[PDB]
Amino acid sequence: ANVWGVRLADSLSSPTIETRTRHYTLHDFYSDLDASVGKEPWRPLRNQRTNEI
Amino acid sequence: TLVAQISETQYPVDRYLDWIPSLRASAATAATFAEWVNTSMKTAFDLSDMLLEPLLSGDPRMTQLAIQYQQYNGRTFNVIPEMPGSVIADCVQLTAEV
Amino acid sequence: NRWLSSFVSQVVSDGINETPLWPQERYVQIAYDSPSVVDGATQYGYVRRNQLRLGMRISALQSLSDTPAPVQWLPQYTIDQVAVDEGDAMVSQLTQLPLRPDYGSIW
Amino acid sequence: YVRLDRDRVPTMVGVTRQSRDTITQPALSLSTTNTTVGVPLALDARAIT
Amino acid sequence: SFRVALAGWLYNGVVTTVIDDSSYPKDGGSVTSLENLWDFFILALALPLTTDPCAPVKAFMTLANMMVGFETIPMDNQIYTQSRRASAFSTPHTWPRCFMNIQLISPIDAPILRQWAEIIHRYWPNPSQIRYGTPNVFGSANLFTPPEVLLLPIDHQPANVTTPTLDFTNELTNWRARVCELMKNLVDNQRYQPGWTQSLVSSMRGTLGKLKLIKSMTPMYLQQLAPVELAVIAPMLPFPPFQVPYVRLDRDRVPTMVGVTRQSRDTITQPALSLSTTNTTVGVPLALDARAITVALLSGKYPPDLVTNVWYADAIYPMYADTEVFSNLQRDVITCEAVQTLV
Amino acid sequence: TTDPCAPVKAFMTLANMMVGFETIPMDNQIYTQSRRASAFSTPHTWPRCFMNIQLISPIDAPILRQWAEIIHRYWPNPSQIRYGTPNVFGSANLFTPP
Amino acid sequence: EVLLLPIDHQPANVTTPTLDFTNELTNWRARVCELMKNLVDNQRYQPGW
Amino acid sequence: VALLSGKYPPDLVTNVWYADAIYPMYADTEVFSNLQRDVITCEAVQTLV
Amino acid sequence: VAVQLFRPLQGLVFDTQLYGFPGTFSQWEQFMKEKLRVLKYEVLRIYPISTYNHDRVNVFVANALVGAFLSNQAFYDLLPLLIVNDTMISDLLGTGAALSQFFQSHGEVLEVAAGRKYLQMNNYSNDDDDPPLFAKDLSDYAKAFYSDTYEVLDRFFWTHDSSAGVLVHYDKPTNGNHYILGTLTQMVSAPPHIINATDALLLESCLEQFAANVRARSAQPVTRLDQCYHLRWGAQYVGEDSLTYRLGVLSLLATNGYQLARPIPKQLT
Amino acid sequence: SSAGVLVHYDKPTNGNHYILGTLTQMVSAPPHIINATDALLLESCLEQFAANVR
Amino acid sequence: TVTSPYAPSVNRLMPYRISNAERQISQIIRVMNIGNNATVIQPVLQDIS
Amino acid sequence: GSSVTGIEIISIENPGFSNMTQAARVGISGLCANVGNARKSIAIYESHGARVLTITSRRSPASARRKARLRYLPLIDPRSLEVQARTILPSNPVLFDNINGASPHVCLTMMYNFEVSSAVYDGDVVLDLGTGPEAKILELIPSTSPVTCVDIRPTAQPNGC
Ligand SMILES: Nc1nc2c(ncn2[C@@H]2O[C@H](COP(=O)(O)OP(=O)(O)OP(=O)(O)O)[C@@H](O)[C@H]2O)c(=O)[nH]1
Ligand SMILES: Nc1nc2c(ncn2[C@@H]2O[C@H](COP(=O)(O)OP(=O)(O)OP(=O)(O)O)[C@@H](O)[C@H]2O)c(=O)[nH]1
Ligand SMILES: C[S@@+](CC[C@H](N)C(=O)[O-])C[C@H]1O[C@@H](n2cnc3c(N)ncnc32)[C@H](O)[C@@H]1O
Repeated sequence: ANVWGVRLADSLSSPTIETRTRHYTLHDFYSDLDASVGKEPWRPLRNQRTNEI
Repeated sequence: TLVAQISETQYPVDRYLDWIPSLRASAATAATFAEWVNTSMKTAFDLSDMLLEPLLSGDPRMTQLAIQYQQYNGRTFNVIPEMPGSVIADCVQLTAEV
Repeated sequence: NRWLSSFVSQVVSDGINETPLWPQERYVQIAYDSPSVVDGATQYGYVRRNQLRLGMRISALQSLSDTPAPVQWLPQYTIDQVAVDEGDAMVSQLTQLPLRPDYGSIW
Repeated sequence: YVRLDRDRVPTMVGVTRQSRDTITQPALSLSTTNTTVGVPLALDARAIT
Repeated sequence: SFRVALAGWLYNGVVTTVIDDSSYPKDGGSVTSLENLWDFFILALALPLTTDPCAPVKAFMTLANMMVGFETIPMDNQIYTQSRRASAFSTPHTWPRCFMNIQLISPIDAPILRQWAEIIHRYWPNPSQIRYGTPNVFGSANLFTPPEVLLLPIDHQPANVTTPTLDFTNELTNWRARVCELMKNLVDNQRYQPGWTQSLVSSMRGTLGKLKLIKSMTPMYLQQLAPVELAVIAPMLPFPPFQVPYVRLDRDRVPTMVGVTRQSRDTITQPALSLSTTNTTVGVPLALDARAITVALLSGKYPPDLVTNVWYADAIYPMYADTEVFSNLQRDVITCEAVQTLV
Repeated sequence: TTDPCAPVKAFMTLANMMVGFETIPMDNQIYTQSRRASAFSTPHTWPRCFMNIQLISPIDAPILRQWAEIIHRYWPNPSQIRYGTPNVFGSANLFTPP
Repeated sequence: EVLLLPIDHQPANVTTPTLDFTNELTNWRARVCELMKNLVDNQRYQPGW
Repeated sequence: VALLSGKYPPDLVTNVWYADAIYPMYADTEVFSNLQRDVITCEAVQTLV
Repeated sequence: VAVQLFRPLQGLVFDTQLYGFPGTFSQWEQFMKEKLRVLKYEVLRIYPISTYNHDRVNVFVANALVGAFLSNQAFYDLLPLLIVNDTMISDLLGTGAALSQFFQSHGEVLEVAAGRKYLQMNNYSNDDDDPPLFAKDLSDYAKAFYSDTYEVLDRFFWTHDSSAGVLVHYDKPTNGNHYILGTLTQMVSAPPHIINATDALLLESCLEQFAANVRARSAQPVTRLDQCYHLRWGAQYVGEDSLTYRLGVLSLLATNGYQLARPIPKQLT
Repeated sequence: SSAGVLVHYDKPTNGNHYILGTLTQMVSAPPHIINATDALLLESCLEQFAANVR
Repeated sequence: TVTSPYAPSVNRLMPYRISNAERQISQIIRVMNIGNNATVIQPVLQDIS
Repeated sequence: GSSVTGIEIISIENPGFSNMTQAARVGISGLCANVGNARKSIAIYESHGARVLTITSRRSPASARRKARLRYLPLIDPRSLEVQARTILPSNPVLFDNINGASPHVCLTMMYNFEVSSAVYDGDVVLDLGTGPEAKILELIPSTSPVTCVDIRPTAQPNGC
C-alpha cells in the first residue's frame, strides 16, 4: 502492498488489445449532427439515490 | 578578490603578497579597506551615486549574494546567481604576480 | 462525490510509498515484468527498466460476493504454538466484551 | 500569482549578503542569513470601481 | 549604565544591579501593541548583564504579562494571577513552578510562551571564572571564592580580533539571534495582533532581520577583552572584589543574605544580626538603564588599526605606575593587629 | 489588487455584514465572525470553514455557501504576456523564466 | 465573601472583546420583540392600520 | 437607552484598561481605619452594658 | 411533541434560537443526521481510528463538542481535549483553554452547566396529555460542581450561596462525585402549580424511583439502585409544609422501598 | 509551467500535445478542493484503475 | 500588584485585624442609623455611580 | 468476560489482501481456544473509514474444561480468512441465538454425552471408539486423564500441546 491507501497486491493485470483509429469524415459529422434516437452526441448522468438526471 | 588577500574568506583565490607583513585584520580594518576600494573605483569611472554601499553595511569578509521566497507550507525557492568574472580583478592578480 | 472524497482522503494521508516505482520526468518507466504492452504500440515516451522487478503474479481482480448476514466459520489448526497467557492478553487487547447482548429464550 | 492555493500563497521574500558563521555554501547560509523586503500600499476601492 | 553594569560584576556580594522599574512596559503591556513589543525587545537583551539573582524569571514574566488574554500558564495559589508585574519578582521564592519545570506549559495552549521559556533554559549565558592577581606574594582577599578566582556572569574565551562578527557560537550573539527569531515567530501569523488593519508582517520581519544581522563588536568584546581588563584592574583596586557565587538557574543555591558575625562559636548571646542582612536583595540595589545597555550592545566598534599588545602595554604602564598595593598591605597588617589588640 | 489574501476578504466582508442572520464556525474567539474584514491579511488566518465549503450548512447559511462557491469557482485566473527580448538585453527576472 | 446579583454572571475568555449575541439580556430582548411581532395584527388589535 | 446603545473603545485590552483604572483607588488606606472605629464602637457598647 | 436526548448530544446549554432546529420530528432527525456526519468527519480527520480505537474519550468534551458544533461556537478549542489522560476531571481543571460557556474551574472544583435532557417541538402546547418535561428542556436549570472528594465539595459550599437547595446523588453519578444546585427557573406545563426546578428535578427522580420499585423482579438488573437526590445543604431555607421538604420525605420513602397505592403510568402526563 | 504540464503519450485526441491546467478548483467534494490539474490526473488515474480490473 | 519587603524587620505595630462579630455589630448599628433616612443614602449611591 | 457462560467477540483490522500478522493470529487462536468448538460466525465491513472483521461466539463450562487441558494454545492457519475479499454485514449479538430450539437428534446426543461425563471419574485412562473430526469427548471428561481415541476418518484437532 500500500502507498497510503491499500491497493490490491498479489496480482497485476492490464489490457492487451487496442482498437485502430478511425478518421472523421463529413458523413460522420452530419450523422452525429442530426442526432437520431439510437446515437446522440450526449449521454445522461443521473443521481445514485433519487435516480434522476 | 581584494579582501581575501588580507583576510580569511571562502573564495579560492591565489595569494602572492604573503611575504609582506600585515596586521591581524578585524571587522573595522576590513570595512575601512573596502571603503577605500569603493572610493577608488568611483573616482575612476567617474561615478557619484552608491556603487558599493549596499554591501558595506555588513561584514565584507564573507560577502555572498542570493535571494529567496517561501510559500506558506514552508517550501522554499532560492536564486543563487552565478559569479561572472571581472577583468579588473584578473588584472589586479596579474599585477600582483608581476 | 462521497466515494471520491473518501478516496482522496485516503490518498492524502500518512505513510510511505512501499513500491519500487518512483516517478521520473524523462519518461514513464515500465517494470521489466509488467503485463502492459503499451510500449509495443507507442513510438515515443516509454521505457522498460530491465533492472527493476515486481515479484507479484499477473491475474485480474477476483471479487467474491456480498451477503447481508454473517456466515459460519470453521477453524483449522497448524503446528506452531505460543503461550496461553500470551493468547489471553492478545484477546483482551482485541476484545469488545463490555456490551449488552439480546438475551433470547431458554425454553 | 496564486489564485486561491492557500498552500502556495507566498509569505516572505528576503535577500542575503553574507555567510553566517562557518558554512561556506550559500545554499546553507541563505535560510538563516537573509533580510525580508516588501512594502504595502493602499488603494481606493471606489475609484477603482 | 553599560560601564557600571560591567563594573558591578566585581561586587556581587555588596551591591546588586537590577534593571530600572521604568524600563518595563506600562500597565503590564500587551502583545497587540507595537510599542510594547519593542519594549520587550529592548528589555530582553539587557537582562543577562545584571548581577540580579533572578533576571531569567523577570525576562519570562515580562512576556507572560504581555501575553494575558491570548495564552495562559498554570498558577500556584489562588492569590496571584498571570498578570502580576514582572518587576515584582525580586526573590527566589516567587519563581513560578511552571517556569522551574518546562513541561507544565502545554505547547497546545502557550506556544510562544513555552518557546520563550525553553529559550531561557537553553541559551541563557553560563557563568565562568578567571584567574587574577598573584596569591604567592600579594596574598588574596577572597572570602567565599578560592584564593585566585574572579567569578563572571558570562562565558569567556581567548582573545583574537580576527573572529567573525556574525559568530553564533558567542553567547551574546546567540542570545540576540534567538530573541529576534522568537519575536519573528510571535509576529508571523498575526494571531496576536487583531487590530492591525494593514499588513505590517513584512516590515516587522525586515526590521527584526536588521537587528539580528547588525554589525556589532560589543558581544565579541565582552567575551574576549572585557575579562582581561577586569583581571588586570582587580589586584590594584583600593577596595578589592567581594563576590558571591553566580548560580544560573539552580534556584536552591541562590544567595539571599550576607551577614557579619562578631561573637565566638561556642557561645549563645543576643541575636544581634548584622546591618547588611536587612536588604530584600543580597546587597544595596541600584537600577540600570535597559535602553542604554541595549544600544551599547547593538553598537560597538574597534579602531581600524588595533594592535592588542601595543594597546594593552600602553594602557597597563601608566596605571601600574600609580599603584598602592604595597601600602594597602601594610594597612592590612595594622588593621589585623588593631583587631586582635582590641579583643 | 495584488494582495494574496484578496479572496478571504469579500467573503468575510459579507460574513461581517450578516451577523444575526447567518452564522459560521470560526477558528477561535479572537478572529470571530464579527472581527473586521481588513484584519484577515495573512494566510494563517483563513477560516477552516472557508477552506472547507462543507462546514457552511446549506440551510443554515445558504447565501454564505453560495458566495463561497462563487469565490472558489469564478474568481479570475492568472495568465502571462511574454514581453521583452533577451538577445541584446539579458533577463533581470529571478523567480520566473526569462 | 459573597455578592448576590439579579442577573447571570459569566467570565470572559478574551481581553479584546468583540460582539456576540449569546446572553440572557439579548434573549430577553428577543423574546419581547417576538411577542410584539406576533401581537401586531390589524384585525383584532389595531383596526385602523 | 443605556441598554440599547453601548460601545467599547475601538482598540482596548481589558487587562491594560483595568490595570490603569483600578490603581488610584487602591493607594488610599481609608479602609484600614474604619476597622479601628469598629473596635472602639464595640468597646463602648460593652462598657455601657 | 417532544424528544429525549442521550449520551452524544446532551450538552445543549445555549439558547434554543442559536441552534435553529426544524419544526417537525422527521425534518429534525434528518437535519441532525446530516449534520452529525460532518462532525464525525472532522473528528476522524483529527483522530485516526486505527491509532485511537480503544482509549477513553472525555464525556464532557464530547457533549460540549456536539453542542458547540450544533450552534457554531468555535468548537475547535474543544478538539484537542477529547482524549482523556489520568482523569476525566483533572484534565479540565488543568487545561488552560478559554472556554467558559461550558465549564470553569474553581481550584479543584469543576463547574459544568447541565443542559436539556429533553427537547420541545412546535406542536407541543402545554396540553393536559402532553408529557411533562420537568424544566429540563430550556438552557440553564441547574449547575453541576464536580470534584474528587465530598469534603472538598462541602468546603466549597461555605463561600457559595446554597439557598435554592443543593442535591447530591451518592449512588453512581454520571461522571464522578458531584453536587447539583438548581437555579430559580420554573416549570409551567402543569397549570395549577409552578415548581422552581429544584423541586422539579427531585419530583422527577422520586417518581422514577417509585416506578422502579414496583417493577423489581429479583432477576432483572437495573442501571442504578436508587434515583432520588437527598437534598444536602439548603434545608435551612425550606422548613415545614414546603414542596421541597415534602418531596425530600417522599424521596427518602421511595429509597427505603415504599410504593404508591395508585398505579403510575408508563408515560406520564 | 508552474501548475504542472501533462502529456499523454499513448494516442492523444488530435495529435501530439501537452496539457496545462489553470488554477480553477473543483468544489463538489466537500472535505477537499482540487485545482483541476490534480482533477484531470485523478480522473484519468481512476479510469485506468477501472480499466485494469475489467 | 502590591509589593512587600523580605528581610528581618524591626517589630512594627499596626493594629487593624478585627473579628467578624465586631464587623457585624458595627454593620447592625450603622444600618440602625442609615435606615429610614435616604438623604444620607442617595449620596452614597451617587458616589458609587 | 467474567461469567462462566456468555458471549464473546473480537475485532481485528484486515486491510485488503495481506497475510495477517503474528499478533492477530495469536488473538484469533486465543478466542478459538476460549470458545471450544462452538459455532463461530464472522463479519467483514468498513467501519469509520477502516475495514475490520469481527468473530462472534459463546463460551461454556465445557469450553473451560477443554481449555484446561492444552498447555500451549495452537495457532490456526489464516488462509480461509485471508481469502475473503467480500463484505459480510454484521448483526446484533444474541446469547441464545437458536430460535427454533435444538433438535431431537441433538438432544439424544446430549443425553449420551451427559451419561459419558457422569460415568468417567478423575484421573482415568479412557479410549473412545469413533469420536469424529472434532473430539467432543475432550470437553466431556475431566481435564486430568489421558483420552486416547480412535476414528476411521482423520481428525481435525491439534497435535501436541
Ligand atoms: N453538559 C454536561 N451535561 C451533563 C453531562 N452528563 C450528564 N449531564 C447532566 O448531568 C446531570 C446529572 O446527571 P445525574 O446525576 O446522573 O442524574 P440523571 O438522573 O442521570 O440525569 P439525566 O441523565 O438527565 O436523567 C444532569 O442534569 C445531566 O443533564 C454531559 O456529559 N455534559
Ligand atoms: N475545443 C477542443 N476540445 C478538444 C478537442 N477534442 C478534445 N477536446 C479536449 O482535448 C483534451 C485532451 O483530450 P485527451 O488528451 O484525448 O484526453 P481525454 O481523456 O480523451 O479527454 P476527454 O475526452 O475529455 O475524456 C480534453 O481535455 C478535451 O476536452 C476538440 O475537438 N476541440
Ligand atoms: C457421526 S460420528 C458420531 C461420533 C460421536 N460424536 C461419538 O463419538 O459418540 C460416527 C463415527 O463413527 C465412526 N465409526 C463408524 N464406522 C467406522 C468403522 N468402520 N471404523 C472406525 N470408525 C467407525 C465413524 O468414523 C464416524 O466418524
